[PDB]
Amino acid sequence: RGKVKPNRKSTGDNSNVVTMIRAGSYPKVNPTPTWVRAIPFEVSVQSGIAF
Amino acid sequence: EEFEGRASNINTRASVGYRIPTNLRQNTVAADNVCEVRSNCRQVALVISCCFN
Amino acid sequence: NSNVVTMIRAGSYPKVNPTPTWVRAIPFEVSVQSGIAFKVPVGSLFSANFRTDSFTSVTVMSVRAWTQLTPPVNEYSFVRLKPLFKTGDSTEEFEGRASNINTRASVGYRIPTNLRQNTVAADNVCEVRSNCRQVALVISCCFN
Amino acid sequence: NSNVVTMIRAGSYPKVNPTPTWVRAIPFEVSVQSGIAFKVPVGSLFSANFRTDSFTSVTVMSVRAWTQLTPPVNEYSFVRLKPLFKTGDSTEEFEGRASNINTRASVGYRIPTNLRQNTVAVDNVCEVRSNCRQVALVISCCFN
Amino acid sequence: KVPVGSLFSANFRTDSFTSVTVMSVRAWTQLTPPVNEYSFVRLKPLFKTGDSTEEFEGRASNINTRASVGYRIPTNLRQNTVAADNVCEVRSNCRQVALVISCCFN
Amino acid sequence: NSNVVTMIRAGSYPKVNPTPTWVRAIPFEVSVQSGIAFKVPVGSLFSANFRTDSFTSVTVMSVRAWTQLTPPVNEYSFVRLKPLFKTGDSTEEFEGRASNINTRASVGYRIPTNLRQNTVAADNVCEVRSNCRQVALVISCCFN
Amino acid sequence: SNVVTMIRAGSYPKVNPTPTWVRAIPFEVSVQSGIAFKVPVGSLFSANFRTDSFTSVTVMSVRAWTQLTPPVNEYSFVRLKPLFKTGDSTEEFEGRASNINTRASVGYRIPTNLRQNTVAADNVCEVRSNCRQVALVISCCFN
Amino acid sequence: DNSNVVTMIRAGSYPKVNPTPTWVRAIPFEVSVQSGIAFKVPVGSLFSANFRTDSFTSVTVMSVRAWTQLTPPVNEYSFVRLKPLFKTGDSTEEFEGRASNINTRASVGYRIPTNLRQNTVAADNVCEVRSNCRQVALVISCCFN
Amino acid sequence: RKSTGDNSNVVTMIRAGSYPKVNPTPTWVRAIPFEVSVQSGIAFKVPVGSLFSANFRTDSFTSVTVMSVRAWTQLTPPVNEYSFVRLKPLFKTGDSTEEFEGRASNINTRASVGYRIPTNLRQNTVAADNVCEVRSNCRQVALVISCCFN
RNA sequence: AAAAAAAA
RNA sequence: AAAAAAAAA
RNA sequence: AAAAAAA
RNA sequence: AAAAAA
RNA sequence: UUUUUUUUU
RNA sequence: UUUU
RNA sequence: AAAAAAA
RNA sequence: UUUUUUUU
RNA sequence: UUUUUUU
RNA sequence: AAAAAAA
RNA sequence: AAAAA
RNA sequence: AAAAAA
RNA sequence: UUUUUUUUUUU
RNA sequence: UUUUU
Ligand SMILES: [Cl-]
Ligand SMILES: [Cl-]
Ligand SMILES: [Mg+2]
Ligand SMILES: [Mg+2]
Repeated sequence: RGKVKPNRKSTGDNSNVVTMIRAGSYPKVNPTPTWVRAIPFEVSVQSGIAF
Repeated sequence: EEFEGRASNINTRASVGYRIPTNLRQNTVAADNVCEVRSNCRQVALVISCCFN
Repeated sequence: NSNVVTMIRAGSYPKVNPTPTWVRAIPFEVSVQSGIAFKVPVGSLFSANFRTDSFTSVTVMSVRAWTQLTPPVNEYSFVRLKPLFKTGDSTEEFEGRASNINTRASVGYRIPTNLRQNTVAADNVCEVRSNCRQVALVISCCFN
Repeated sequence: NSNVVTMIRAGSYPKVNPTPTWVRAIPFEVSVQSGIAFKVPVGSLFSANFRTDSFTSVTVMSVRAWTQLTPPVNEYSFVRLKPLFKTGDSTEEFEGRASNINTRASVGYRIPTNLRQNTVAVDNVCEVRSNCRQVALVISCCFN
Repeated sequence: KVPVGSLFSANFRTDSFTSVTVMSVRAWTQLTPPVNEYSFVRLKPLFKTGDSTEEFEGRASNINTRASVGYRIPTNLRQNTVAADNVCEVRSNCRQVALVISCCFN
Repeated sequence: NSNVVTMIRAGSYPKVNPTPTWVRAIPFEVSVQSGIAFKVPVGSLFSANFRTDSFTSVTVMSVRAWTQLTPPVNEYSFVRLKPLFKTGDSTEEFEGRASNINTRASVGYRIPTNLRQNTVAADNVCEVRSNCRQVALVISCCFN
Repeated sequence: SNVVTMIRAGSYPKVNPTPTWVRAIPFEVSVQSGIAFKVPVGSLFSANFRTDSFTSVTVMSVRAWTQLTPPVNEYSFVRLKPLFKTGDSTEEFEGRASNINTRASVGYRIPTNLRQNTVAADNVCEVRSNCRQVALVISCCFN
Repeated sequence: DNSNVVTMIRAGSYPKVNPTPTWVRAIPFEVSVQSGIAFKVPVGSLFSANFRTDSFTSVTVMSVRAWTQLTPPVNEYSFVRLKPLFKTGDSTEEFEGRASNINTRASVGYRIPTNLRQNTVAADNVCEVRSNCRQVALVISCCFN
Repeated sequence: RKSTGDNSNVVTMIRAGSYPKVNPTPTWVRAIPFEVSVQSGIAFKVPVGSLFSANFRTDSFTSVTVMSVRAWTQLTPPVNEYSFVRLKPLFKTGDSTEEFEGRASNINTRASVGYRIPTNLRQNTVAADNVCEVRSNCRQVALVISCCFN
């Protein structure tokens, strides 16, 4: 391989500094994606009629 | 269908739901309706599980 | 599977939240001048074009940058990123250069968990430096 | 293997259908302008150039796009795809950008099984946005 | 054109339903074919999102025997239909066709 | 699968074909005269009623025949098939009879791989002899 | 079983009064010195082979033997050049005799892709030899 | 894959050849039968250009099968009987088959044992055929030589 | 110990027997590369006679069994366009209506595509015959044909 | 199961 | 359910 | 295996 | 099998 | 794995 | 348990 | 790839 | 191994 | 996965 | 051993 | 069990 | 085997 | 990281 | 390897 550019990522899952991300080609993007949600809202009913 | 639930305690809410099968899961715009709600109470709370797209 | 509606034997009313969090990967562009750094504003993430205009704060996790336009004549594209923090800006210049003049230059940096706090629209994400006039950004963040 | 004809001990007249279905990937081009979306019509799939002039309906499964012409000067190619449905058009903008100016920009989306209904010539598949003047489309569908 | 309204009837206990999801449609010739002919029956599925062009045909190998054929509706096309809608077209050399439609009333 | 559209990370433009092949079974009927053989034309396969009017050649793999109408009085139905080729016509008479007067008479033959060349509309498939005046055919072939 | 037994026959089966029959047809041809002779396919259809009821045949392999003695001081040889309607070949499969009193043999096999039918007007192959006659054995499928 | 060109065969000495070999066949042909009368099936019916067998003068019959070719009389069911005949001695068996449906053919057959599988020339008779149908279809598994 | 021998330094004798079966003009499997001129919107029929040439050592053949055809664009495409190429197989028993198309995802990169002929359609073709039609936005296309000369 | 001819 | 067509992402 | 049905 | 990521 | 052709319980 |  | 089954 | 038999 | 009849 | 090719 | 580096 | 540390 | 044909010693 | 039954 080679030698180092010192990004001190301590123990991998426990770094306390910013670490360089070796990015590549521009990915597939979507600024307006989907969203699965559970929407809570109230509706008003009368006694004997449907709504 | 009239999927109905009744509260066994006068102080407790009455609950009931229904699941939509996969063959009937298309899109619905604002002008559309979801379901008809009937109750002896003046207001009903709804929690709708859905996918926004 | 089932072809008709089925009853859901629901119980007590559950814990709800009409305005939940959202983990996203926001793509947007910024203009970059030659020899000048551009402080990427956090407010660029809050927009109706990203469905995030309902938020006021966001937790940035990683930042990635690509060159959006062609470099000057005879040069290879490059891009730099300097992480900015309200508790103290950094001095790293995570630089990425292209090996083909016709190809973009990409680079990024990951924010440590200890430096993942909320940021408002007035704040800035990072400084960007490039020989190209535009930089394509994709920021992995947490809207709350 | 053999070298001459062989007799087939046939039985009752089977179930026949002179006009069956056909799963295809239809390649055709559309003209796109800068900053404006083009609604790709489903009628483009029905033509004698695709052996589908006998079908009146089709079930689209997945749509893929490719920039068919070169991007403007100093820019990289991109292409957006907004899925359209008769029960409700979407707002997604699946976008793919080219990392090389001389290379196409590719993106695509898959229609879920719950949304795979028939579409006639009057209907539209998706909106296509691109900085390139034309876009190549390969639509995996089921003609019926 | 076979109307969906033929499914909502008191003769089937279904006069309380207004919509139905059809799963599979199969048809049998109900009367004898013309002279010198073997029976046949065709079915062209119809949908509100797009009519089809398939002619699922079945023929009888015996002139005294019915001709039968059917088609299955995929899960992605199993939506509701009301009385104003049509299930499919029917073509045959016989003057009546018996249909046994497997559906889900809701 | 899911209930919403998903993004496809498409790559380079694929190798496409707008007019592909199609293997089918084509049901079509022919009229036969008493004591007279009838040559089956290959042009009967190419038709808008079979979605094959876009093809000009076809490779036939097998032929199957049924008596379409009733036989003469006191007789049981029979049908013969003599294969034909442009390199040389055959003399085989693959004959099938009915054991019940009301039942169709059926027979079929298979073409070996070495004899599976293309045939145009001007060519002929086989000869059909029968005491009935109509014979139904279901030919398994490859349109190209 | 030394007596007739009863066969419980069922429905009328599929019949074919004129089947295909696979054969190995032997015949001879006259050859001149230096001249190549085209072997006609029509020789395969003859009452001497029980094949006068056939009009087509699918050839699979051809084998050749010298039928007469070679010229003086020479050893027998024979060459075969395959011929097709889609295009003639230029191969000359040759076999020579290591004994002057012994025949010479050679043969070629027709691959599956080239095993189409041939009528009487066609030709099988070209034959060259120093002997004035050649004996051919053609493994073919009549139909 | 398969070979796509002509390939040389390394043939040797001239082999044993035979231009007029034998042929195991199943010959279909029809015969006309009257009511209450038995029709002797001639062996010469097997030798014809319609069967590619006019070059054979002898044949060794192995088994015979019959089917009624025409409809039976009114209100009756089809039947057919077969009586094996040999030059060394005619049998007296009447292998009969009846149709359980008036619209269906009647069928029956008989197998010849290897000891009785000699040759028969055109002037010989295979069997006798009785039936209430005016025509019978015959399928004879035999070995031509 | 003493059994090492496959590297000969001198001539050795060959104990030959009877005269073998010989063929002075045998077959040959090849991959013939050549180019053709293509016009815009016009289909060019590729002649089989292009295979029989002294430039390929195949000028002695008169027939060939084509197995597969591959095509690459030989010149640059028009301005703003990516290269493409199409192929339509042709047969003496009946021409095909398929147009196997392969485009270029890079304007500077060739466009490639090819098709394989099935065993049932691998017959001989003489010089007067044609292999396939070729369409391309480029003015020249390069071909490589895997074929069996005979 | 079946009289007849056989059969360590 | 032979080919053509998304992929186990 | 889907739907309706008892603890 | 949604949206993010050694 | 799916759409149409052929095989085999 | 009711269906094709 | 030809005769009488294919369980 | 010849003619009648025994749960599709 | 039964086998027996000429290239 | 020598002629397509394949990631 | 024979030879020739 | 650099510089930090249950 | 996997083949069709021209000769070809040796297990 | 090369030369010999
Ligand atoms: Cl300029
Ligand atoms: Cl030495
Ligand atoms: Mg309450
Ligand atoms: Mg009867």
